[PDB]
Amino acid sequence: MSYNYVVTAQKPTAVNGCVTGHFTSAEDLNLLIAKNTRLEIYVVTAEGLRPVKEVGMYGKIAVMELFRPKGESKDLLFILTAKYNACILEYKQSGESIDIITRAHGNVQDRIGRPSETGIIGIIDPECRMIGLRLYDGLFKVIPLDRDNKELKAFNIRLEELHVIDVKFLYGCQAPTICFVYQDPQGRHVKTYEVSLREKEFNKGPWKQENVEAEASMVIAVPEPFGGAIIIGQESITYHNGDKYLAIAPPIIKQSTIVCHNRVDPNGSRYLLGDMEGRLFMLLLEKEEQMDGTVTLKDLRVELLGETSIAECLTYLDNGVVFVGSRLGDSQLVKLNVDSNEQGSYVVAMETFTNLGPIVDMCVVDLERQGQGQLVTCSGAFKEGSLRIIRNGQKLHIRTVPLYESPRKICYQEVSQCFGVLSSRIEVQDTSGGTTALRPSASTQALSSSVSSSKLFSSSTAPHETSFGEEVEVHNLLIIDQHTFEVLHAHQFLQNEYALSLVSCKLGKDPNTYFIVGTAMVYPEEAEPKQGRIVVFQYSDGKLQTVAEKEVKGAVYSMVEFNGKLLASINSTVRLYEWTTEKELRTECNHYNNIMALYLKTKGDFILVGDLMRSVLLLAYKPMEGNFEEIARDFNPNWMSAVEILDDDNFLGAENAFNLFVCQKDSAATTDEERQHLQEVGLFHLGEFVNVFCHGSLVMQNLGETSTPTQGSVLFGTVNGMIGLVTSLSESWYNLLLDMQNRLNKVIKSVGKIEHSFWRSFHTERKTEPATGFIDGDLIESFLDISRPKMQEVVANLQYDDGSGMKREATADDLIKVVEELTRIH
Amino acid sequence: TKPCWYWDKKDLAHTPSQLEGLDPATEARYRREGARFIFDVGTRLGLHYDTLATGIIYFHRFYMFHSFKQFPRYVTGACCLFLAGKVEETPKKCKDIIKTARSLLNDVQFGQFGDDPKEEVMVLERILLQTIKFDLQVEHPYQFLLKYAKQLKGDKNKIQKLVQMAWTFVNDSLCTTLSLQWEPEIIAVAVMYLAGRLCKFEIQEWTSKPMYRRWWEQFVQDVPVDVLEDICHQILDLYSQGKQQMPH
Amino acid sequence: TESDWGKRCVDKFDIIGIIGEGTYGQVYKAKDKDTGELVALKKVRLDNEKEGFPITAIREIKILRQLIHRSVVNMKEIVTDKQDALDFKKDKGAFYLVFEYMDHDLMGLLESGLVHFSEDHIKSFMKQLMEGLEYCHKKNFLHRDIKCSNILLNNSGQIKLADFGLARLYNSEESRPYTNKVITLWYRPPELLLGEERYTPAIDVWSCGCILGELFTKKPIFQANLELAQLELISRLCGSPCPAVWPDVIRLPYFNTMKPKKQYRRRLREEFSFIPSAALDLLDHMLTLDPSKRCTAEQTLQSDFLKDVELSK
Ligand SMILES: CC[C@H](CO)Nc1nc(NCCCc2cccc(C)c2)c2ncn(C(C)C)c2n1
Repeated sequence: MSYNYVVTAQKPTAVNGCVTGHFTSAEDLNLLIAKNTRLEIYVVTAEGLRPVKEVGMYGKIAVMELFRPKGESKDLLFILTAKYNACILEYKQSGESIDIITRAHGNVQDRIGRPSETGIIGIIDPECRMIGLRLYDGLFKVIPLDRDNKELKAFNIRLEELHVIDVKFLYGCQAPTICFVYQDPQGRHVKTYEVSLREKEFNKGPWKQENVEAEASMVIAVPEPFGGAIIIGQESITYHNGDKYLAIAPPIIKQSTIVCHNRVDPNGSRYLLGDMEGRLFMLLLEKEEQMDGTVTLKDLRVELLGETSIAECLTYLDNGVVFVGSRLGDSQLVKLNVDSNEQGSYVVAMETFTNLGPIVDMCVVDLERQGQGQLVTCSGAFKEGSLRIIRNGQKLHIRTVPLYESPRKICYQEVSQCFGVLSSRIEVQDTSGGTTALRPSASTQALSSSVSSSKLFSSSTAPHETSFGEEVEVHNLLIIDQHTFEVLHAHQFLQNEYALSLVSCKLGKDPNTYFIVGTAMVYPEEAEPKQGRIVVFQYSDGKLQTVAEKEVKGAVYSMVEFNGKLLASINSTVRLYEWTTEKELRTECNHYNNIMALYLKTKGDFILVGDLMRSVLLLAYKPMEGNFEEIARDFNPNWMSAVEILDDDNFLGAENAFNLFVCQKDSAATTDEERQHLQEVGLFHLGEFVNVFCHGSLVMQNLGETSTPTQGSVLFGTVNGMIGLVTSLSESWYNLLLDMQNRLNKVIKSVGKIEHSFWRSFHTERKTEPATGFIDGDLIESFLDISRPKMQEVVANLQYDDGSGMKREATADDLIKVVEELTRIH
Repeated sequence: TKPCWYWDKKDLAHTPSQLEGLDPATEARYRREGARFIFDVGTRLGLHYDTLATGIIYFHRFYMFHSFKQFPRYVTGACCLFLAGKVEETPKKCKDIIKTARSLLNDVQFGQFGDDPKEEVMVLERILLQTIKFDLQVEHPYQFLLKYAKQLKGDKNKIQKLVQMAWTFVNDSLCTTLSLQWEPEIIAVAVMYLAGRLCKFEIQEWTSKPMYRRWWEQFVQDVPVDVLEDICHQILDLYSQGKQQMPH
Repeated sequence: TESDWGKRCVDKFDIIGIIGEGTYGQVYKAKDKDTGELVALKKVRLDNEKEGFPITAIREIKILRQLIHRSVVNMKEIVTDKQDALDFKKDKGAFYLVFEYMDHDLMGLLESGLVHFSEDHIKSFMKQLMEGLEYCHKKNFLHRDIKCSNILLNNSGQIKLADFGLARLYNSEESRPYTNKVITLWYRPPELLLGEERYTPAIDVWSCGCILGELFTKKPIFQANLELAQLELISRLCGSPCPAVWPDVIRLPYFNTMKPKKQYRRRLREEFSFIPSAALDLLDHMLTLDPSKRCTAEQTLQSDFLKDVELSK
């Protein structure tokens, strides 16, 4: 068996959602911000947001909504986790003591269901009679909000329309009414139903179906003054309410898909819309007076306000202050002004909230020779893409290097006192037949530049037609100085060539230090790339020189330096090249038993291969023979997101289901069959998407070693910005900390009353296994935050093993010491 | 695709056994003894009739590729029955086959098994499996005797007499090379043809074509009477040479 | 000739890697040196020799050489490790069963989460599988273990059934001793859970039905660890075994022994209301409790769902 420890170094930084209401008091305006697994509660003031409370939940936050049922003084909070843990929460403050009350809770998972394409949707009735949940195709689940439903029991109504795009509870109906956009073979349509709690079924809805834009995306419920719904698409915005129908199709929105919306005015006259290129629009509802005294909708208007960070969620807050919640960039506070500035913008940025964003790749480097080490991350996407220098202080000091284009891979080349960074920028097919970039970015603002002239794929004789307006990726290798982070050089790869892998190393007897890039020729027609390059560059005296190119018959997804040889994975094949005295790559040997060789790592003569399915494989280079040998494979099927080697026998993996697992050589050796079975000895539900594993630690080594129970250090980056750390334990230290977790889980009160053991259980749609071989360090480090009575309660009746005192009864203080040393690893 | 498992009578004078100096009578005797050994051993163990036959068929096939002077017959027989049990889903532990073989063989005969009877048997399986070319599935005259008899209608007692008399002839033909000469379907017909001649029964009348004198042709196309008569002659020789007479 | 099995040497294949851990040995992927054809070699180890050549392998060799259908995995030949000459006893080398190489297994496609099945894909899948089951069942061979792991799929969309080990003949007129505990718990029929040792060819239909529901949810339908917990999940959906729907349930060994929590009512149609009706009718019939009322393979092919599918497309 194996024993490992996993802690968070940086909590999730990306806003997954944001809603505002009156949660902490009936009087204050609150902004609730939801980062993955983390809930931040702020109070809106004219000066700014005042933080008041932050809690963690043992679950990924999928639904977050505020509702005030009749009889309550203040808003309550509904949350549904991605594992289908539902709960209703209340803020209660007894003077200084702030606590989150679990008013109702339960798990709403169905034994039989098909998870929907557009993900979990949760909506609440305007009268707060029921909670609507769309969890499975063809089913609508209703949690009725009656005082007695403390377990959140619910029933399913059969839904004829299997492929639902979006649904909202409509305002202004005699009965609870839902409005949804659905897709069937005839296109997309907007339809309504009424929900009957008494009959527990749908009844015919208030207004007829209308077939809508093919790419209709969002349903906006319109307040009672107007009523009805607005349907936002790629080209058109439409309002449907009974017989009334309006359609505005302004060309400005066609340019970029609109993804988020929020209500500025409770009357619904003003709405906010944002798009993927980061623009912010105002959607205006023009109202017409009636002879009856009634108010009808006259027309819709769209006005461009300015540019924000690419936003997942928007909330209007107060005055002109809007909170921009971004998962692809920094979240922001912006001010909307009545008068535009001299550039024509009505938007002025106030504050910038740091988001490490998607961490596509990262490396650890000792820039200042301090011995500590610093973390340089490829963070963000599109214009929000940037490099982030992250270093320990307790609070992490983070310098931001905007790139304004998508960074892909980073590697450090000390000889050249600079970084190599692969990047991709979006250009659009223009009337010239070429392409035009939307915004200047790193690859265009380099000091000196070059472009590949390779004739390898010029043969052509196969067509690829272009239509004006279509996006393309242009990939570049960026040379960036390690002190100034000035873009010294930019190399643009071939048309339709993607840069997938990057390394910095010397090869063979060649003393020159090279940048080597592995590429793929990506044409929309091909399921799998069938052409590719390995390119050897040299950065010398401010210019990048192409040294050698090797044509391959696939995509070079991953490369790694291997004892002076170049180890590269081309589709299924894993290949070892030698670097000749003629400065050319020569193939030595191959391994072909792979579906897709996405990830590679090495240690000595051993190689760990990560696969699209079939998880990880331990290869070995056999120098006596000049070829590879399969040592052991993990037969259990998994979809890998990143892999790392812990030691000569233990191997770490990351799944696309947000799970971490560890495999070990079976070290039985009785039969060859046992040797070739990597046995999963560690299973852990992380809750984040791990893109990159990287050996190192950000802690300052005082250059004198002081012992820590943990041994080894692997850092990892995630899509939501989390930076975590994995380390190994001795059997004894694991059992002590494991035993203590079980004690801590009985003592600590969870938000939503979510069992910790459940949360960390390995989970795919098909499997759920209990965690094993992993210590949830974030639980362990919470011992230092529980009240003294609880500290002693946790440590009651404790012993120990493998020590000077063979069994050691613990004092609360004894453990306080052990945990505090554990907090020093990050 | 599939191998051919049938030789001509004339070809049998060139078995390895013949060419190592064994005369035709001796190979025939060895064949009957090995077959009756498989038959008797499996019967003591309670085995289905197909399992016995399958073992016997493997055994007869084996000594078309090997010599009786280099591969002892009772060891071979035991191995055949062992594999036959696994093929036909009537399996037995090798030790039990040895136990029964020792009960039935004298001290000289059991000498063929050497110092370690089980090992000598288990070792042959590799050779047997290669010799039979891994064509494990085998059909036997029994199933066709019943498939064909089911389409004969008339005097219940006369048809039952034919079937049992013929069934006896099938058991006896396992002691011969007929298993190697003609497909099992012909054997089933041949035994029906013979029983009919011995019981003075005219099988034609019970067929759906009562004036088709050549009744077999509705069961087995393209079988000359010559073949059925040759088979009959070979089955009867065993009865004439032994003290045993036609069952009737 | 092509029929002289057991003599060709495994030298003729370049071993590419280990595709899987097998029952009677490990399974490897390989390229034929002469033709360049990718094959899969199943190792048969008799070095243990506890009972010699394994029976599980003997079943797969006896049956798969007789069965030739598009949807049944083809055994191409049997090859051996280098055989030392002049010591027929000393050789302990292993034999290898050569099969065609199938790109993926359904379980792996599903476990990795990499596939999406539209209604038409499920039609093409089931039509091939059940047509193959009809071929095997018409030949009176029962593929007692049917799971996702045993259904192999090429990128071409061809489905082929595999691992015909644990498969035996069934006399239609009579019944003999049978093993009873013969399918994986997730895909086991209720009859075998209650201990029937005279299993019908319908044991396989239940498994293929479990798969049919699995293909519409991407999750197995009956997931339990213990035989009782399994009967309970089946009963929550199909109703509790009782003479009202399964007269002979009382003749089965453990009917009194293994009662579910309640005498549930059948909800199959309700919990699967999202499935197309053509399919739901097929599922409802395939997952019938009584082995005698459970549809046959031929009947599934003569269903509104699978009858009019063109396998050319
Ligand atoms: C019982 C063992 C496995 C379980 O799936 N069965 C299995 N699987 C096959 N291929 C699917 C997986 C291919 C694969 C696996 C691992 C790594 C990589 C790169 C690829 C297969 N092809 C042919 N056969 C014949 C022998 C019946 C097969 N039998």
